[PDB]
Amino acid sequence: AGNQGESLANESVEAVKTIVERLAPPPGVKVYVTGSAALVADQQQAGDRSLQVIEAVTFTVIIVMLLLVYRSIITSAIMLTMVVLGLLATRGGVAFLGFHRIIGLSTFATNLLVVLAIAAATDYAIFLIGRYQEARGLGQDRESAYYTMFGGTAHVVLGSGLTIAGATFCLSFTRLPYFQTLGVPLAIGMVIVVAAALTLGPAIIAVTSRFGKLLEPKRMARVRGWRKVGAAIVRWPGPILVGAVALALVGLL
Amino acid sequence: AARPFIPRMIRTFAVPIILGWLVTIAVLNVTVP
Amino acid sequence: MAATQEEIIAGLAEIIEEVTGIEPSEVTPEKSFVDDLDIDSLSMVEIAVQTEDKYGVKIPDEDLAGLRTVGDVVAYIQKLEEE
Amino acid sequence: DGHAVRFIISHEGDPMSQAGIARIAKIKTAAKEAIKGTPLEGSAIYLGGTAAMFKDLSDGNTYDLMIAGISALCLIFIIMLITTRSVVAAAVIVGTVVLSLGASFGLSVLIWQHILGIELHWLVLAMAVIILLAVGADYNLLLVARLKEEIHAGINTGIIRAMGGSGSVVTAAGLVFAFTMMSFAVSELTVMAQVGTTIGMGLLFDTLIVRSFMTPSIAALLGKWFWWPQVVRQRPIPQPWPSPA
Amino acid sequence: MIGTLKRAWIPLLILVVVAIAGFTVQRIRTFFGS
Ligand SMILES: CCCCCCCCCCCCCCCCCC(=O)OC[C@H](COP(=O)([O-])OCC(O)COP(=O)([O-])OC[C@@H](COC(=O)CCCCCCCCCCCCCCCCC)OC(=O)CCCCCCCCCCCCCCCCC)OC(=O)CCCCCCCCCCCCCCCCC
Ligand SMILES: CCCCCCCCCCCCCCCCCC(=O)OC[C@H](COP(=O)([O-])OCC(O)COP(=O)([O-])OC[C@@H](COC(=O)CCCCCCCCCCCCCCCCC)OC(=O)CCCCCCCCCCCCCCCCC)OC(=O)CCCCCCCCCCCCCCCCC
Ligand SMILES: CCCCCCCCCCCCCCCCCC(=O)O[C@@H](COC(=O)CCCCCCCCCCCCCCC)COP(=O)(O)OCCN
Ligand SMILES: CCCCCCCCCCCCCCCCCC(=O)O[C@@H](COC(=O)CCCCCCCCCCCCCCC)COP(=O)(O)OCCN
Ligand SMILES: *P(=O)(O)OCC(C)(C)[C@H](O)C(=O)NCCC(=O)NCCS
Repeated sequence: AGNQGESLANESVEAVKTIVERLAPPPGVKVYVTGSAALVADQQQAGDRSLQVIEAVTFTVIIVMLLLVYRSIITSAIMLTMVVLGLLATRGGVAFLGFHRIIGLSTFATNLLVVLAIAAATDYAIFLIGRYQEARGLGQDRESAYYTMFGGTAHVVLGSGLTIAGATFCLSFTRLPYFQTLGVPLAIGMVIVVAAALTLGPAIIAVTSRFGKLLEPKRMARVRGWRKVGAAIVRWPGPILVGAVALALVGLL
Repeated sequence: AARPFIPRMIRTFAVPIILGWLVTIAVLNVTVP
Repeated sequence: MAATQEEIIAGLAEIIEEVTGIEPSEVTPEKSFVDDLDIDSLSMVEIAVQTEDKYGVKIPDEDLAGLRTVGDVVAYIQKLEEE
Repeated sequence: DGHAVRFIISHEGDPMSQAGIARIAKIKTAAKEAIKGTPLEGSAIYLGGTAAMFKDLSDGNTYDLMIAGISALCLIFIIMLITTRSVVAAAVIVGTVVLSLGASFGLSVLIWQHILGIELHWLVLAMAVIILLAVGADYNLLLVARLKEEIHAGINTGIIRAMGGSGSVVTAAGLVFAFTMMSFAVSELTVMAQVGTTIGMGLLFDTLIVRSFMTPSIAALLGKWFWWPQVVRQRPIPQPWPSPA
Repeated sequence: MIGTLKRAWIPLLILVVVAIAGFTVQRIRTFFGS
């Protein structure tokens, strides 16, 4: 009764499995329910069983990467709160506009929206905290470092987020329903991620910075290595560009 | 006041912003599936 | 055309500070970039880049390797200024 | 009512391969040529099934990819033009985005198809280009905004300062997200593992090669022409050596 | 007149790019199905 892709199809497939395997077959025979509609149902019901393991592995990796970037537990915790709150607000808003039939959702737009929201939230939190800590390592006090962080990064965050929200709204003009259904929810989720990153992020930084040494930097010698990389780039840009293009040709071929 | 208006306001009202985002997330996550 | 040795060291030490972090109190005309100041060959490249950007003093790569002490850099800059 | 007759057709190998999808047009042509010159000529021919659906999806996927790519690249060019008031910077960023996307997908094709033997699922390309375009927009905007705000002290010194300041941050962000995407390799579903590892390899190559060396190298080659419509100096007017202390 | 057109060259270029991209997109939106 369904239509491959919809939920009525899985309704029907599981109902047929019930009807079939409800009564025992004669001895020496086995009965199966195949087809490219039971495969789709089993795939969509095992995908969300593997994604519950992925949801734990990705966070176990996020925490390690955060501890490696900031050699500190409190900074990693603060950034993780930023990211988790952005992701929660995004999921809540999109699920609200989909539950009240305001926008048209899908069980593919959701799995892509989680990824895009985590990416954008982590990026913006790293940008904000890194600019703040760089201004802090140059000597500026907490207030001056906060204002330097904002004036340097906020417009970048806004422009990049609005560009992503426009690019993943122009998917609404595609013809395949896979991509077509990504347009509105991904754009709305990007808008929510940007609003969160541009108001809640700076607010969390402005609150936590005025206690002890919470967001104070530790890895400032990495700036020196990256300055040496920039020196090598500005001194011998031609050879470095040749090497980079040669490396890119490996993949492009 | 020699500071821009947007970050100055985000810094003055830092805790109401945090709490407002908190109740927004709470409502949006408990009143719908 | 006679920027004094003190003036050149003063302008060079505030680039060495930004590149490395060594205070200008340590940048004296007899210190070795490798031994005393511990400035590798890739930090000297950006010292030279920023010197050229700020004061117009161009130091090529083949001549940058033969400047072992701060006094050597000051002497190079003065001899380049003399023309 | 006898007005329609149907035939049930089976394939020899894999129906959902490239050959089983190319067979759909051949089946339709054979059916159309069998009724040519008969009293059934001019009848309507309908072909349904799984390989026909996937032939339609195959045709539509490339046009949807072209639409999304055109739209995203134009949006990226527009935001780079608005941020840096420069045609050359925007065009260079769009070109490096395209080149990085191509190189990343080629590396993923290598790893999966040629080394591991498993082909890439047909949705991996789209799901990868979306995420890669988004994160590349993020990181390129953050780098070139710092470049523009610091080239006032000289293009070379500006690039050095912008590297030391924002290259650290974009590298940290790219590495974090790349290693959280490459964690999908633990899934039983090979399509999820392929999407995750494609995005992860793409971000690794992007942040460690393209954005780390190729974009600032192009900014260093084209000294003042990187900002062409704006007239910038390669370096400021030389200052006199300062008074001691 | 050039003095005022080279002041709004960014919005003009953005408009040209948007027009070209939109026409090409609405053209490609007709290839499927047919
Ligand atoms: C369940 C399984 C799931 C799997 C995933 C789970 C795994 C989880 C764990 C993952 C483990 C990874 C952990 C990452 C650590 C995070 C580090 C971080 O936060 O970033 C900041 C990090 C800070 O480092 P730090 O430890 O805090 O200390 C700072 C320094 O010590 C400061 O000390 P210093 O001042 O004395 O000098 C050292 C200075 C550096 O000083 C210098 O030496 C200057 C050098 C100037 C260069 C001059 C020549 C330039 C040549 C141009 C040619 C172009 C191409 C060149 C390529 C690079 C050549 C060097 O270092 C720096 O600070 C800047 C380094 C610049 C890095 C640029 C090099 C890019 C590498 C590109 C090659 C990689 C290929 C990518 C393709 C991938 C394909 C998939 O910045 C870095 O230093 C970079 C280190 C790590 C970056 C990535 C390198 C590998 C990491 C993984 C990539 C894996 C790819 C392997 C592919 C294999 C190939 C076949
Ligand atoms: C799927 C497609 C989707 C769309 C694709 C993406 C769409 C966007 C495309 C991206 C566009 C790239 C933007 C480039 C604009 C830069 C030009 C500019 O306005 O700056 C002025 C700049 C003038 O600076 P200057 O000459 O140094 O001024 C003299 C100084 O004042 C004082 O002189 P000096 O004393 O300092 O002497 C030293 C000086 C030399 O001074 C000179 O006098 C040299 C003058 C002679 C050079 C001009 C001859 C050009 C004749 C051929 C023109 C080719 C144009 C191709 C069409 C446009 C590019 C698409 O050294 C240099 O600076 C020359 C090095 C600069 C070029 C290095 C590479 C930077 C270009 C960026 C591309 C990176 C290459 C990656 C490789 C990719 C591999 C796949 O123009 C140039 O002369 C540089 C030439 C740039 C070469 C462009 C090659 C691009 C290769 C990619 C093409 C792919 C297209 C394929 C399309 C699809 C086909 C299937
Ligand atoms: C689907 C809906 C979305 C569709 C959108 C389509 C595409 C729209 C493209 C969006 C372009 C937005 C451009 C804004 C950033 C452009 C960068 C720029 O213009 O550069 C200047 C940026 O100038 C600006 O400041 C522009 C104003 C941005 C301020 C950011 C304030 C953020 C507001 C916080 C609340 C966020 C809530 C927004 C919710 C979406 C340079 O300024 P500066 O370096 O001297 O330093 C700036 C700070 N002192
Ligand atoms: C993937 C999508 C990409 C699509 C994008 C296509 C890219 C096409 C690029 C077309 C370049 C046209 C740029 C127009 C030139 C603007 C320069 C100008 O008119 O004014 C400048 C004045 O400088 C000049 O005098 C130069 C005048 C010569 C301009 C001649 C136009 C050259 C056209 C280049 C052709 C390249 C076309 C490539 C097509 C693929 C600066 O004025 P301003 O400082 O007051 O404004 C800046 C503050 N916002
Ligand atoms: P230092 O003794 O470690 O020397 C470092 C430098 C990088 C100065 C090097 O030996 C050198 O002098 N020339 C090599 C040029 C070069 O590095 N080009 C870019 C790499 S492709």
